[PDB]
Amino acid sequence: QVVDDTKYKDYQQVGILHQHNNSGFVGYLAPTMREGQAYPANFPYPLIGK
Amino acid sequence: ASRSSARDDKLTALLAQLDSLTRELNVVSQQLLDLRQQVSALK
Repeated sequence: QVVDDTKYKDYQQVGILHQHNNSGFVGYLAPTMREGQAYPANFPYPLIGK
Repeated sequence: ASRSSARDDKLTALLAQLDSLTRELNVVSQQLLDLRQQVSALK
């Protein structure tokens, strides 16, 4: 279960470089050391829970 | 010598266009749902 292409109003798509979730303490996209800060995520759109 | 290559050129032309001719549609299914939310659910 992932988000489809047509349904939601404001939401359209999330990329790879456009990620926001544990991307402060993790590297860029190479196994390189810390390069960023703590911020709320965008890619995994939830339906589980509230 | 050339006998079959002419059909493949119009095959690729009406595949790249056939699709584009689908991005036009792809972004209308969301465009029409965007305009109805507003008036159809409020007041």
